[PDB]
Amino acid sequence: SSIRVLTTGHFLPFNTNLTWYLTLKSDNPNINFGDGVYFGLTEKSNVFRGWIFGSTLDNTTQSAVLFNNGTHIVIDVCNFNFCADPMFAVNSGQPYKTWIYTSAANCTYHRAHAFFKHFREHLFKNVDGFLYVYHNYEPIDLNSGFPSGFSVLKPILKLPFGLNITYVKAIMTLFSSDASAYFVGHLKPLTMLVDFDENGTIIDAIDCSQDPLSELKCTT
Amino acid sequence: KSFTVEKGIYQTSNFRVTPTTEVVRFPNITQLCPFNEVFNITSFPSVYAWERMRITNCVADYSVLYNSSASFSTFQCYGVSPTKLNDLCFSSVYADYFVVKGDDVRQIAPAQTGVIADYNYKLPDDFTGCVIAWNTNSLDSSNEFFYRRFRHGKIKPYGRDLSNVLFNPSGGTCSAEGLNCYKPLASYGFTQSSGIGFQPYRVVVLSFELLNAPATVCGPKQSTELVKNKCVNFNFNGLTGTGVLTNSTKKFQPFQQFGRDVSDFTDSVRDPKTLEILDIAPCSYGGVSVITPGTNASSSVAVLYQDVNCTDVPTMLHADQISHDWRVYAFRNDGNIFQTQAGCLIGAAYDNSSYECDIPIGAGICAKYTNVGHSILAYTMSLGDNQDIVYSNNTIAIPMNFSISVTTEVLPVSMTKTSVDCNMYICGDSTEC
Amino acid sequence: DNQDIVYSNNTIAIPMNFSISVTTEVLPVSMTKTSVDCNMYICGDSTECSNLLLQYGSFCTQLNRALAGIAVEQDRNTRDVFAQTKAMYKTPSLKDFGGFNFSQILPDPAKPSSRSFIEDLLYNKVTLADPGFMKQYGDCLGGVNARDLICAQKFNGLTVLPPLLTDEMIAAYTAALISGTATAGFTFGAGAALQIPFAMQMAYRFNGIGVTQNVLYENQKQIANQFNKAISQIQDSLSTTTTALGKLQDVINQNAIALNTLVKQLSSNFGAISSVLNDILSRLDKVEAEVQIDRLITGRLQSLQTYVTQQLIRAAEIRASANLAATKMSECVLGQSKRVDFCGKGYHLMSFPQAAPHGVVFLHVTYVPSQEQNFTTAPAICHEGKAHFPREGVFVTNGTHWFITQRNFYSPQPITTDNTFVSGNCDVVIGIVNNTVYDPL
Amino acid sequence: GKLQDVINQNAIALNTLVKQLSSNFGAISSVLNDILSRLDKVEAEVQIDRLITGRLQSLQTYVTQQLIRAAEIRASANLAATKMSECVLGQSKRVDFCGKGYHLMSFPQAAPHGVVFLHVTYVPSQEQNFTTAPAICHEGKAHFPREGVFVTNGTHWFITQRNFYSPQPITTDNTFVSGNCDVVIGIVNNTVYDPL
Amino acid sequence: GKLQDVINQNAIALNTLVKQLSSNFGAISSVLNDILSRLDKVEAEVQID
Ligand SMILES: *[C@@H]1O[C@H](CO)[C@@H](O[C@@H]2O[C@H](CO)[C@@H](O[C@@H]3O[C@H](CO)[C@@H](O)[C@H](O[C@H]4O[C@H](CO)[C@@H](O)[C@H](O)[C@@H]4O)[C@@H]3O)[C@H](O)[C@H]2NC(C)=O)[C@H](O)[C@H]1NC(C)=O
Ligand SMILES: *[C@@H]1O[C@H](CO)[C@@H](O[C@@H]2O[C@H](CO)[C@@H](O)[C@H](O)[C@H]2NC(C)=O)[C@H](O)[C@H]1NC(C)=O
Ligand SMILES: *[C@@H]1O[C@H](CO)[C@@H](O[C@@H]2O[C@H](CO)[C@@H](O)[C@H](O)[C@H]2NC(C)=O)[C@H](O)[C@H]1NC(C)=O
Ligand SMILES: CCCCC/C=C\C/C=C/CCCCCCCC(=O)O
Ligand SMILES: *[C@@H]1O[C@H](CO)[C@@H](O)[C@H](O)[C@H]1NC(C)=O
Ligand SMILES: *[C@@H]1O[C@H](CO)[C@@H](O)[C@H](O)[C@H]1NC(C)=O
Ligand SMILES: *[C@@H]1O[C@H](CO)[C@@H](O)[C@H](O)[C@H]1NC(C)=O
Ligand SMILES: *[C@@H]1O[C@H](CO)[C@@H](O)[C@H](O)[C@H]1NC(C)=O
Ligand SMILES: *[C@@H]1O[C@H](CO)[C@@H](O)[C@H](O)[C@H]1NC(C)=O
Ligand SMILES: *[C@@H]1O[C@H](CO)[C@@H](O)[C@H](O)[C@H]1NC(C)=O
Ligand SMILES: *[C@@H]1O[C@H](CO)[C@@H](O)[C@H](O)[C@H]1NC(C)=O
Ligand SMILES: *[C@@H]1O[C@H](CO)[C@@H](O)[C@H](O)[C@H]1NC(C)=O
Ligand SMILES: *[C@@H]1O[C@H](CO)[C@@H](O)[C@H](O)[C@H]1NC(C)=O
Ligand SMILES: *[C@@H]1O[C@H](CO)[C@@H](O)[C@H](O)[C@H]1NC(C)=O
Ligand SMILES: *[C@@H]1O[C@H](CO)[C@@H](O)[C@H](O)[C@H]1NC(C)=O
Repeated sequence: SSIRVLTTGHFLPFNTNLTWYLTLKSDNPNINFGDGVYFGLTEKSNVFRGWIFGSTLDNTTQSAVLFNNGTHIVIDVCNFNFCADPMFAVNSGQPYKTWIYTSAANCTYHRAHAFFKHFREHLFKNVDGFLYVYHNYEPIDLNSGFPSGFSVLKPILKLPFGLNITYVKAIMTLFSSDASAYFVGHLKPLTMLVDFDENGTIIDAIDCSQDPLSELKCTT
Repeated sequence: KSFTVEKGIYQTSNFRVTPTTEVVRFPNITQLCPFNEVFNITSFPSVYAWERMRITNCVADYSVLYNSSASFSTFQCYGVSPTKLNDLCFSSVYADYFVVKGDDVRQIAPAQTGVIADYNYKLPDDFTGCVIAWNTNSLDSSNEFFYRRFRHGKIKPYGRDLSNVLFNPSGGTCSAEGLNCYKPLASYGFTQSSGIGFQPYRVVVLSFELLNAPATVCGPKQSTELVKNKCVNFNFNGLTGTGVLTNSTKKFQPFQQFGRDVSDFTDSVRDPKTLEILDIAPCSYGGVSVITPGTNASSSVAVLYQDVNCTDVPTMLHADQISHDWRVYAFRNDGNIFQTQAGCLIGAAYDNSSYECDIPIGAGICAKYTNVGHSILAYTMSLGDNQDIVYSNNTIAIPMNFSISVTTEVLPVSMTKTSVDCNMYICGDSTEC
Repeated sequence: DNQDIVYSNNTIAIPMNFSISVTTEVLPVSMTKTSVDCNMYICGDSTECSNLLLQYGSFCTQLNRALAGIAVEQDRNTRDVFAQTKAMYKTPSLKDFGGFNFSQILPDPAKPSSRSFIEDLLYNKVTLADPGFMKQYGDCLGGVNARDLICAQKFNGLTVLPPLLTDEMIAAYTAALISGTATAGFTFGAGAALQIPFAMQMAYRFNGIGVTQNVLYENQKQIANQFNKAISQIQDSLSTTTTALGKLQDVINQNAIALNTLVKQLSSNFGAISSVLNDILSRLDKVEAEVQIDRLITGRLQSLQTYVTQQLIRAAEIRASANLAATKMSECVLGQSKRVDFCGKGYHLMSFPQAAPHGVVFLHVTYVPSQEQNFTTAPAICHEGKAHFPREGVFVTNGTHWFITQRNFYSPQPITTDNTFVSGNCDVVIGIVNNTVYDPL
Repeated sequence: GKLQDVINQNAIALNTLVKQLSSNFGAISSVLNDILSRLDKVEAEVQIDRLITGRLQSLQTYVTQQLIRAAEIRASANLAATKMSECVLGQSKRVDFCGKGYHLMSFPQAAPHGVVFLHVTYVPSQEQNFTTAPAICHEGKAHFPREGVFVTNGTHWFITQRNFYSPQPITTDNTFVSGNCDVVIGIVNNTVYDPL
Repeated sequence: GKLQDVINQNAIALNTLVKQLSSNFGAISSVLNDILSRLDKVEAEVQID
């Protein structure tokens, strides 16, 4: 509380370029997993949910799935046999069938919970045989490309599996009877300077090595 | 560091001590930790397919292992002493268990090489935890156990792979077993009476995180009723120290347990056995100075305290935990205790007259050893003598005589010159250094 | 800015008027005195650390000796500067001495604060970092004063000692100096006090410049009004400017940030596993903890030694400044100096000291001429075969007549047998003109 | 006390440099021969290095303090040199620079690591009050003293120096005339001697 | 001699500062490359400190 410290780690650089992916009402590439990825999504009808982690995305190598079913958060690390497109089908406003994998065996993990108007953020990191997930939430305007501002993410869960994670994927939803977008960044090793309020809240942060003024503030 | 002091005022360094009561606060956990479920499960996996389990809501009382029939050939702990495992609290504890060859027990250590350390099971260089192993030749010598022998790289410090694809030593996948195409999984040869480096061993590896998160597994320590507004030596989840504890108004998120200030000192804490934030402060405070009129003249002294109010002194000068020679200085029956602008002077009498300064105390107060029998007397410094001169606009003063005066002024000019030999000081009669 | 003066070789410039100016010069005198306890900094609520510091306590004795010497010198400096009078002269009831208004540099009998108004304006322009020397233990745990700089400074064994002389004693010293200067001249700076009227004292001060006694006696009202206007002007300039007292604020800021850096340098590891002595002792045995505690002990001893060295250097600089201030007070308040630009810019007449926190402020009263005018000059004047030379001043001409006058003021006088002396015959000096000389018959 | 102080700190620092030779500095002993009598080459070359660095730091602190004290002594020597130049080989008009009163002479004496100046000065005494005037006019013209003051006898008027009492008659010299005695406050009416 | 003396002192101090980088201070070597190239993280941290 009420202090200015500086730390070194893997952070998203300020004023960096993301990638625009859209769900068309008329995509899920194998995004690389480096030192960590940042996921930010804008939705209105809860269309985007779920991720797939792995290296080969076949039945010769274990893979991890983490998704929402509309009533449960099913996460399990098994040897999956993923087909062409992981999907989610809803009929007349209610869910009736999920199409996310075909076969799964030799499976060593399982967990379950009970569960443009909004903006959702998710940051993933994988160090020392763990998977770190960070979450933040704020409502945004009716129509915008990327919501500009400043937000701080909070951890939710820490998953203990030792897996070779080099690629990530996305799980979509199509109506069987709207459109959305998500943005993906890439973490980099940088040095940051932060300040705390009289409470335990982070209010501002400066990315050094961006421009000479922030480098001067990093030195000072 | 002398037996005879000179006249003046000095600073002291708090040679007293506070032998107060102890408090101990540990979480409300009574379930015994499953030591039997881990060490007596009679089904351990292969090293290439090791599995991990979590430990929560435990009491780590390993002395019950003396009640069983388990003897460990290897028990080595890294980053912590084995004698301090009964007093600490751990936040996240994971146990990894498998079966190893017996000559590869030495490879379960940080910064190792071999088949197991490269392809099967690795540990990070900065590893905190303990490694336990024992021989199970009478149980695991009639079962199939495997290990990975061929790989195209080295695994992560915490990672496993269960792939069973065919290995080609230079290229992709051969997809046809034969020449230059081998199965990467080799089988341990576990036969009866094969030696001692070829008999199966059961290995368990524990990992802890210390004093950085709320803790769920602790040692067998009995708690104590919490006290407040007195400085005590405490123990909160394995965090020791001494000081007063007071109520605090900071509420933080439930993934935080401790609180550090600028100097990295523990100032704010949560509590076990209840949920309440507390502030800790040291109970050593204030400046103490002593005044003595020499040693051969007398043995009595006067003590002043810079930052106490001299009407409610003994709250900071508690005379119960110290000697009677300090009880006579904490409170005085007669008027030998009074408050000055520099603090609270005890043991000296105040005077309304003003003289020249003898022993400077501060803020215009001086002291001296006087006959008014003999005692320490404090007084206000006098700048000089008044003259009450008057102004006349038609009168001048003119001297009518003169005198010749001789005055002395002494100035230093030079100082002693000294040469220093580097060796014969750091060394001398020693050619090794 | 360029001026582009020219050499005339035959004409001279002589002022026709003069003005009175009051200037300001600020010098630091003393700095804050601190004391450091090795325990509660390298150790604290830890018996093992003290038992390991018992072999290092000699360095602590060295540091304490250095800091005590610094504090003794700091107490000596202000007594050397301010305690110059032999007696405490009472303030006169009348603040007017021949039209000179002394009421803004002396305390008033209404007793607001027992110090001068300009001295009051010198305060409340720089700010002390610690408002008051009393900080009780209850004030450090009241629940409102959490995360305080001075309170966290105190918990680590770093205290600040008060000066021996309070502000009222310094104000009384300066008031005694000013009240002894006005009613007794500068004669009380060497021997006993000799009373003299203020107008005659100002005539004496003007005689030490090169101007005759009369110039005050026909222009007393103008000089008094110029002095009062200068005093009001420097009061207004001091009130409406917050960047002229930077040295004392600089001293306060350097001391505060040095103590803050010493406090915040306690978070380094110095090659150990942690910077807190409690967590290492609770997870390590004795043999490793001794080494990892000795590393921290050496690091914290080094960080204390660096601060003591910086304090010694700053004390040396402050001692030099205090020596300069004491010499200036002795040479310009208790007398009149002839060294140029030592006290003011023009010709020095008086000086008045005003008390400032950790320093002193001098108000130098100077004499400056103006209203220049060119005049044709000659080196010598001869009327007989003999040649006359001026005893003092120069020869100037009206264009029809010749006079003699002072260099610093235009006062034409007839050339008589006095104010001139004769040596030689007028056939060797270049520029000798022929003019008559008045002779008293 | 200054010269004794100069001797005392130079003795004290040198004595303190020998007390700091009995520190372990994180080693097993402060005696170097006991380290090599119990350990091999490794684990004794480690423990010798910390002792070496500690003793080097102990030397460096002494050198730094000697440098600072030498700077102070240099400043004092400069003051002594300019005082010897200005007060022994001449007369000073600077107030309170050499002595207390009006400076007349100075004599130097040697001292161990120092110099002692004996300042011979002049001081006035036996004060007396006199009624004074700024100017004396007898005709319309006003007269002012060239030096000194215009004090009175009670019946007569004289002129005398400020630092000594020596009354003299008011004549044409020691006096200059400027203006009329109608604007100067404090004008008194008295005669002035004229050598005829 | 005074101006040349202060110039020589300012040169000599900077030349002495750059010559002190060859000391080991009780470590394996005065170069950081071979320390990291020969040791693991735990001991190299001690030597680097
Ligand atoms: C996690 O999984 C990823 C994805 O599979 C994996 O990355 C892969 O690593 C392998 C092995 O290094 C790479 O295969 C290499 O590819 C080229 C030829 O295409 C060559 O550089 C290599 O050939 C070597 O083969 C032998 C290896 O010792 C040598 O004898 C020989 O001389 C060659 O050097 C090699 O076949 C593959 O390209 C990557 N794939 C990707 C997509 O990057 C990664 O290693 C896994 N992580 C862990 C920690 O296991
Ligand atoms: C140590 O182990 C023995 C068994 O080896 C335990 O004794 C059993 O305790 C249970 C629980 O009270 C009884 O129901 C059994 O009859 C006991 N005997 C056997 C043979 O199982 C004993 O409790 C353990 N603990 C201690 C502290 O001695
Ligand atoms: C000296 O200067 C002051 C300031 O200009 C003159 O004015 C006085 O100011 C004080 C301030 O406290 C008031 O109390 C007085 O009432 C003011 N006096 C008048 C007449 O207004 C002051 O008059 C001057 N002194 C003399 C003797 O002339
Ligand atoms: C004949 C030697 C030629 C020179 C080799 C020198 C350096 C390279 C590596 C040397 C280490 C020796 C082999 C260690 C194998 C470990 C296998 C195990 O742990 O089971
Ligand atoms: C693994 O995937 C391949 C490729 O689709 C398929 O032929 C094979 O049957 C799968 N094996 C199992 C056990 O599902
Ligand atoms: C993997 O799954 C197959 C198919 O169900 C099964 O036969 C085999 O025993 C499993 N192996 C392991 C190691 O779990
Ligand atoms: C800090 O917390 C308090 C108490 O909950 C809250 O009122 C306040 O808004 C927060 N922020 C600041 C800046 O004080
Ligand atoms: C495991 O439990 C059984 C049944 O109580 C007992 O006989 C055996 O000794 C135990 N094994 C160990 C290693 O304690
Ligand atoms: C000193 O003076 C104070 C203030 O008037 C008074 O209270 C006190 O009794 C005096 N002390 C003596 C010993 O006369
Ligand atoms: C001056 O003082 C001396 C020494 O006491 C004395 O002998 C002499 O008479 C005095 N002179 C006068 C004029 O008072
Ligand atoms: C000198 O200056 C003053 C102030 O401006 C003015 O009143 C006066 O007349 C001037 N005197 C002469 C002789 O010019
Ligand atoms: C000086 O010159 C002026 C003209 O500037 C003239 O009137 C006057 O008579 C001259 N002499 C004197 C003595 O003023
Ligand atoms: C004096 O000198 C002036 C200037 O040259 C000249 O006119 C005049 O005749 C001289 N007088 C005599 C008596 O030579
Ligand atoms: C001073 O006045 C007195 C009294 O009239 C007189 O006797 C004496 O001669 C005068 N002069 C001196 C120099 O004392
Ligand atoms: C001498 O001066 C006094 C005082 O002003 C005055 O009363 C008197 O008339 C003057 N005498 C003459 C002769 O003017």
